This record gives sequence, C-alpha cells and structure tokens, in this order.
Amino acid sequence: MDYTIENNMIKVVISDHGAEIQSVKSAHTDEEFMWQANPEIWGRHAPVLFPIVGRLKNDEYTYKGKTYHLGQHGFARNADFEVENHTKESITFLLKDNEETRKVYPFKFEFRVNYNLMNNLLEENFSVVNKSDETMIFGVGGHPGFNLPTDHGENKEDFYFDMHPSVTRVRIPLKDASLDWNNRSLAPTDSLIALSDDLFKDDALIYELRGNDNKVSLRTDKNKFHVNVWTRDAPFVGIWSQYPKTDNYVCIEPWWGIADRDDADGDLEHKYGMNHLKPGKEFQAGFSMTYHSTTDEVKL
Repeated sequence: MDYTIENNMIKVVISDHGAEIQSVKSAHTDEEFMWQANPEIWGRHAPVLFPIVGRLKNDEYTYKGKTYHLGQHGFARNADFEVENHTKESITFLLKDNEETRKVYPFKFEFRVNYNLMNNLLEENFSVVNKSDETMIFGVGGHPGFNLPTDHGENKEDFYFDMHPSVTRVRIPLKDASLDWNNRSLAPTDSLIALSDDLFKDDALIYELRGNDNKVSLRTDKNKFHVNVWTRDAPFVGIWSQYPKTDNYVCIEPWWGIADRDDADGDLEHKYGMNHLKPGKEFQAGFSMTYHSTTDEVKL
C-alpha cells in the first residue's frame, strides 16, 4: 500500500512494503526525483538496508556457533511494515521480528523508519530498539536512487557529485562484493566527481566519512537540478549505479554498517562496522535529502 506525505514544496509517496519511497515530486514543476525501478536495469526505487548493509561472504554468518543465511542488505526491503503514525507531513513505519526474521536473524527488535517533511527537505530516520535479552548486532543504511534528468538535451556525463567538507577521503574498493581492504586509498573527494557509465564498472564507490557535517551534492552545470544528501553521522557513504546494464540514475547511500571484508571470519560478533545495541536500548540514525528541479521552484 502507498501513502503520501506532502507540503507546498514536495509530494512524497512511500510503500509499506520495505518502507520504501516510491516517488518524490516538486509541487511546483512536477519533476520526479526518484528512480522508477525499471526492472530491466534495477527493479527497486530506494530500499532500506537492515539488519545488514551489503553482502556477507557466502550470504552467511555464524552467531554463538550456529549458522544463519542472510542475503545482501538484509530483509527489510522485502518486509511489510505497519504504519504506526501518519500525518500530513510525517509517517512512521514499524517492523517487528517475526517467526521468519528470527530464522535468519536471532534477535527481537522494533525497527522504525520515519519520513518527515520540512519545506523541500525530506528526512529518513532510523530507530532500532533491541528487545532481545542479549546485545543485538546490526547494520542499517539508506539506498535512494535519484533520476538524472535528460529531457532537455542533458547527458549522464553532465552530472556530478560533490562532497562537503571538500577533503580527500579514504575509498574502500569492492572486489567480489566484499571489501578489498588492503586497497583502501585516499580518493579525490575534495572536488567534484563526474558521473559516467564506466564509473561504476567495479561496483559501488565507498567512502569513509568522519564527523557529522557531510553532505553529498548531486548537480549539473546545465540547469538548476540539485539533490543534496546530508549523511549526519554515517561512518560511510556508497555511491552506485547499475553496471554493465546502465541507465540515467545514481544512488547515494548513507550507511551505518558495511559489507563483509574480504578476510571476515563470518562470526557476527567479529563483523567489522556493525552496531552493538544493549538489551532494551535504542539506536537512532538517519539522513536528509533536499530536492531542486531543473527549473525554479516557484509557481509558474
């Protein structure tokens, strides 16, 4: 089921299936900001990643000596959430553990995804409450896909991303869906990086983030199009688009979790970059997105 939150600036449609944004449109220009999930390329819009971000080696892990099987980015995106609260400019989806999640993930939890509007700014906020009698181990992340508009002669290579603060950051390369740890290197994120079909030939660009002032701007100097993602305290951000079958979108993925390292031992308790949450406690994270059309955000 789809649900709408909206104001005078932007209108957002979100599904209770995976608590996933389906659509973000300018109230002024009717421009669509979200990738529309063409199944020929990538049949999702903006998945929620939980209780892991990225892939486990062999899609498996052990916990307390027992082996579990869990696919890339966990189960949230295939789960149906309850609508806990819904007002004009806010909606909160809730997912609890059930018989099925417990089979692949031996924890009890309350996972809430809240979306709310402030002008042309949309928050995507995560809340995880551990309901288990032991410390819960999880990753959580966003994965919004944004259109690159090409209705007025623009091309993907006219677009770029720019990270603020403008500092060089460590990139963690991916090899066979695991972190190619020993090839981490400082990357030229102190200035813009242009998009292209070939850019993502070696999978997602993964950057180590520091502090809480990080913002990734997706822009073009052809027009006024501008999507800004404020990653708050995310320790990582992934930038990705499909390859070898390409299309005109890019994902900017704030992550509080990360794929297995090439050398992971598979023990969940040893898994690098996971959050550890004591019984009864709450973890909160999230990020914010602002949208600007190719033209002015004014009444025409």
